[PDB]
Amino acid sequence: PQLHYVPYDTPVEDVMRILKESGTLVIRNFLDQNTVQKVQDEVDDYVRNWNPGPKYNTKQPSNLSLMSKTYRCEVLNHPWMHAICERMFGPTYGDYWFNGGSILHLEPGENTQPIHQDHVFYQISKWRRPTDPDLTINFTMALTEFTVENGGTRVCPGSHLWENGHASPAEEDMVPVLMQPGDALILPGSMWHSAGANRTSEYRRGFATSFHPCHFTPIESHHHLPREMVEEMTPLVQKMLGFRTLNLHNNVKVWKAGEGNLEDATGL
Amino acid sequence: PQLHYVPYDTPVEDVMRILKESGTLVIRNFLDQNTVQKVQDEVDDYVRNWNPGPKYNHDIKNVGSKTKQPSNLSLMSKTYRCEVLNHPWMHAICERMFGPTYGDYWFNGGSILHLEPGENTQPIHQDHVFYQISKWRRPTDPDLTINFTMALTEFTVENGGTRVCPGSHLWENGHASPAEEDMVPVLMQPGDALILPGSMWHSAGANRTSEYRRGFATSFHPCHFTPIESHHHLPREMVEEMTPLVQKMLGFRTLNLHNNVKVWKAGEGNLEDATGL
Ligand SMILES: CC1(C)C(=O)C=C[C@@]2(C)[C@H]1CC[C@@]13C[C@@]4(C)C=C5C(=O)OC[C@]51[C@@](C)(C[C@@H]23)C4=O
Ligand SMILES: O=C(O)CCC(=O)C(=O)O
Ligand SMILES: [Fe+2]
Repeated sequence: PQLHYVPYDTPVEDVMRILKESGTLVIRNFLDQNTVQKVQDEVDDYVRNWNPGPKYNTKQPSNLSLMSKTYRCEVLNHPWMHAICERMFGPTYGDYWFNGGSILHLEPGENTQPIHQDHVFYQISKWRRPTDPDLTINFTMALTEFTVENGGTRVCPGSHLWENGHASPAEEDMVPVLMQPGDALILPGSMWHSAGANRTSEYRRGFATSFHPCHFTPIESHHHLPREMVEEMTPLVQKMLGFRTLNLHNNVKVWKAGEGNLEDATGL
Repeated sequence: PQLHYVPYDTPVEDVMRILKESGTLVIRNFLDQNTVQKVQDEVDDYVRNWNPGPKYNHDIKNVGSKTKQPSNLSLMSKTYRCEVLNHPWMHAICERMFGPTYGDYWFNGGSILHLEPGENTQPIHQDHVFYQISKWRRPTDPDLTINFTMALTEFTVENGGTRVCPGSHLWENGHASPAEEDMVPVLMQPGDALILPGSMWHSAGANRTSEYRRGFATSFHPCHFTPIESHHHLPREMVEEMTPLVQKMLGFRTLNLHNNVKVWKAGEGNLEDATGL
């Protein structure tokens, strides 16, 4: 197992094989630079933080899908995300949906993040085998370059196959993920990973998406979003963000409105 | 293991011990006659116009041709959402079932359980079969869900009263279905409640009487599992009239896992702070 970097046109079956063998990979040019920049600009325009000028004469961050039209209209429809999620969660769990998504702004001077698996906050990971499907998957998209010096994510290829209770990987066995703007690192919930120290004078920036099986409760709820935004989402994204009924592998539906579909009861 | 009939004032510790040992029990006088009638009055028109059988096709064919199982009880019954979902027995048992391992719990689903005269016996099943992760679970682990089946009409053998198999919750996930001769019918007057952890093998019986047999149910499961029923379609003034507890139960508040980790959150803060709840 190694850290693989693959082009955008890599066949899906290759990507899933690499995920199975090494537990992680990078898809180069996952997004164009303009798209990842657009999410940042829309986030900045939402929070409207005051930035002083040279001399004298605001909202708190919320869901990325609420702050960024590009995130909810373009990013969450990314075909690579759904191609992988369909194959990772589909055969066992049926539908999947959005787990959580955050802006990554690694501050200069931040030290090394502890090495961890993402599925630790699922109590059922204590029951899961390494051969089972993953409990969640994360897509980390680079806005700025990911370098060794600015604290880019580090992975340990193959550590997703380790048994439960296995010791953390050694610091020297971590592999830095070197990414250009628009690249994306695929992080299944079983991959041990950590952010490095930002020993530069500039921010390391990016954002994440994550998805997990329909029968698990997402980190984030989007129920507070204005109806106008929901109605402009694709049906796929409406399902991703908790506005539609989900189908289990046994065809039983969850997140229903009574015995019917949520979207029929809300008038979507 | 045995099927026990206990009074309402049974200490919580005895109820938990019976659930651990025998996998089920009946709590008599769980609701009073006033609550039984108020629920029956609020759901009368609803169940009558409801069409029997399952509404959609799925792999669990345990809804017979003469069975009506309508849900959406919080939308259709004020007493369900303002009082029943606040029931102290449900929350006391749920906190001790899911708390130490999962943290918060919330509402899973809740159906009317109405047997028309002539309905045949339901297939014997565990309620948590529709969780893929029950295959991963071991019998000594906490349950994935728990059900409270409350009698609205009397529950008798001949009217299709629920049947359980005490001690079948401790079977391994590969164990075959209990034999029909192994099932124990339960006896309930209106307002009695049968407690059904998701691992207990149970089924409704055949309604060989001239009167329908009706119950209704609540069910709760850990905060990290997706409820079978959403409630985001309910009107806001309904939500504002709920207690904050029932508000959490029905998915209008952020949930706390077992390690200061929150799920069902609005970006950074809580969902309730984002909607002005
Ligand atoms: C298909 C059926 C008949 C079954 O064979 C086994 C489990 C489920 C899927 C029911 C229908 C709906 C549920 C969904 C719910 C959350 C609330 C309902 C209920 O109140 O009674 C049936 C349920 C149950 C107790 C069992 C569960 C439950 O877990
Ligand atoms: O109606 C009953 O008594 C039992 C119904 C049931 O077990 C079920 O629907 O899963
Ligand atoms: Fe059941």
